[PDB]
Amino acid sequence: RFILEISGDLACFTRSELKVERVSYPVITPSAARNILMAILWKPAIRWKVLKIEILKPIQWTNIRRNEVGTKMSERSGSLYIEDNRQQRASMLLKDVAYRIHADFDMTSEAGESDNYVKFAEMFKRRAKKGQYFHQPYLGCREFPCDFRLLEKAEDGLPLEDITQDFGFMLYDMDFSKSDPRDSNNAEPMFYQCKAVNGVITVPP
RNA sequence: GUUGAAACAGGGUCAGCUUGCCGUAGGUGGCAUCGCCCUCGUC
Repeated sequence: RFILEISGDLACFTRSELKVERVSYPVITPSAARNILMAILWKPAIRWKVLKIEILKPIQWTNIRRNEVGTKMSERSGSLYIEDNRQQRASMLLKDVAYRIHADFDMTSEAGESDNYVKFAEMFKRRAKKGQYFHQPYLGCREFPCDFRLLEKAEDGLPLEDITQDFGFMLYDMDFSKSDPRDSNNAEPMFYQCKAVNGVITVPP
């Protein structure tokens, strides 16, 4: 288990419902929490698994309308001209977040030869303490960086001390099981937070 | 290296135009510097 300690000035774990008008999930999504732990280290042998988020700064919001673009980019049309494809996505962002994601991982079917769980474990451990990553972890949106740390047990004060808000059914981790290589056909599994007692435990599927 | 990506607040718009702080009003009226005091005493 790794008690990595994602933190950042802003964060947007955009609720699936309020995607066009981004309203962040009140805490780190276990998908966004996990994909962060793939940004620091991943390989198609490691399969990350968030075991317990722990909120470390209170759920505080700042709305940010960004002139986002409306349409994907495409081989077909060789430019956007944003002023033609403009959209103004509001973003109820999570200001001053922090999350100590108690996450571990497993070995996939394609673990390869060097399937050593300890190898990837210490690889990620060195990456996180050193600060290395494949990708500066995205707090839900890459516009938001995860000023992370690989805590050992506990090195920050979690604010939802007494029993606190149950954020309801949050996106857990989009189901890339039916997908071929590179996540084509997925689905969304979702979870009762369970509550936020003081740091939400997640459910392994 | 399979997992939210890409994304503007843009582009720009004199707060201007202009309008007496004025007209006008005694500082007056009035009040003793007074009352008084050997330059002496003397060589």
